[PDB]
Amino acid sequence: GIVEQCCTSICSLYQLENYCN
Amino acid sequence: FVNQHLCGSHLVEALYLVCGERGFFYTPK
Repeated sequence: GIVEQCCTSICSLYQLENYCN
Repeated sequence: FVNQHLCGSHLVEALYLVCGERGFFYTPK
């Protein structure tokens, strides 16, 4: 989930926007 | 700001800035 994608690896805008409502 | 390791308050801050008025869900599970 988001921690694996953005904290323990380098985040991306593409990935962050997957968590917008 | 988005292309780096973002944890805890740093990750929530990035979600807040990117998602704007849509808001977001933060699911660290």
